[PDB]
Amino acid sequence: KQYIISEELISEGKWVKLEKTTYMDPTGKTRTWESVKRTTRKQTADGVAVIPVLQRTLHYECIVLVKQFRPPMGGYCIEFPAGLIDDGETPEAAALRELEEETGYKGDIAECSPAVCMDPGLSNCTIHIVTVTINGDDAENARPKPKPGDGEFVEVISLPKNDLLQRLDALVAEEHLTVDARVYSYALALKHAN
Amino acid sequence: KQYIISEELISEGKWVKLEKTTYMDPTGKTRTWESVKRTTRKEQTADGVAVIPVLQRTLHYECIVLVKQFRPPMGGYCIEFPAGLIDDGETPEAAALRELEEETGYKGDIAECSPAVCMDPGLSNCTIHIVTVTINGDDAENARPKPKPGDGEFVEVISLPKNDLLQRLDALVAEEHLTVDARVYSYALALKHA
Ligand SMILES: CCN(CC)c1cc(C)nc2ncnn12
Ligand SMILES: CCN(CC)c1cc(C)nc2ncnn12
Ligand SMILES: [Cl-]
Ligand SMILES: [Mg+2]
Ligand SMILES: [Mg+2]
Ligand SMILES: [Mg+2]
Ligand SMILES: [Mg+2]
Repeated sequence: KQYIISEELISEGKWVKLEKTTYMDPTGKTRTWESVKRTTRKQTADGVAVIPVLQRTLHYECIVLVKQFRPPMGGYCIEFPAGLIDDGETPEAAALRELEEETGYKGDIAECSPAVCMDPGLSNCTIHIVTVTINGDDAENARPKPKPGDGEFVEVISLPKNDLLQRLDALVAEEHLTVDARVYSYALALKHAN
Repeated sequence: KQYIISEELISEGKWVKLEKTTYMDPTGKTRTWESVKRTTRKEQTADGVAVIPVLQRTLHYECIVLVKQFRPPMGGYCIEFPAGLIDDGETPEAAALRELEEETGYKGDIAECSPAVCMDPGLSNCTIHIVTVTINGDDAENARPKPKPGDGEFVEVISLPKNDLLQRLDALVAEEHLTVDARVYSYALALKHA
């Protein structure tokens, strides 16, 4: 019933553009929307985010997260490890690569979502969410080496899965960080389960 | 270590703008970023709210109430938590209850309210509060709930059992051309993972 009629370029950066979208509303009236898109998509999706489940025996399972300065936010954010998918890279491969560059951990794929949207009232940005387990008892994950690309500066924060929401709420109040909505949603469901 | 040096407007729409952000990297070098921001954010603690609406009924499994709408930035239909922008002077809780009623017809009760969390922090400054609300589906006010859509609002309600949420979303994606929201998918993954 609703569909895109045309798209007008408003402004095009190196990394992001703004478009004016005309679409048919379901009454048969034509309407406009301001839409953001990345300039980098090729790919199943723009990016991957990794849910990295760090498993060490005799320890709580942790979720591995990352803290970095985010210029659009003007501050530091706590997020799942994540990055854009390289041209001709598979989402699974982007996930293991990003996880290793951002955390130093070497992981195994558990499951991979379909392309899911990031903020669909504003942008067309999508990701695959890739669940990965990390055998923290293996030697390759003993002293994990974060291999930042150029211009990336990432701290690693591992939090216990079974107290995640309370741990996140603490970091916000105590450290004035911004938690990522996907991270927060995950944490909420861990509490809301049963 | 890192901080914003300057924000230059590149292009300003009615609803969205694009900025060139200059910031200080942690080596002491000056760098730039392309930042998306809304034009609608004033004194709110965030741009918007998303509502996690837990529908509770005697002798029924708990359901998560979701909405399906056409999203011009995506060029198609998306399945999302009920959500909207916070009106000027409105509290996040009130915004949540209001958007839930407008989009679904249901009258909820506040459970919890998150701090402001970021939507896509490598791209935009956009933030929401995630508001968990319970809906007493035995109350007569919630027996036969009618969405009150605004001008240009056309929303379908999809209530899915919490205990099978991820499979039920997968089955929707398999049988139709739609995209699931990444916060919804994140929430459904954690429900499985717990
Ligand atoms: C805040 C949601 N609204 C208002 C209905 C928006 C958002 C954007 C990004 N573009 C738009 N073009 C027309 N309305 N509109
Ligand atoms: C894809 C992540 N990067 C590349 C490091 C980006 C993204 C945006 C939005 N602006 C940017 N300005 C400079 N680098 N940059
Ligand atoms: Cl898992
Ligand atoms: Mg990254
Ligand atoms: Mg990278
Ligand atoms: Mg809405
Ligand atoms: Mg609304």
